[PDB]
Amino acid sequence: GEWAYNPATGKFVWTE
Repeated sequence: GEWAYNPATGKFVWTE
């Protein structure tokens, strides 16, 4: 999707 990175922790949402 258009959101695959979490700037709230620095982790990449590899789960999606």
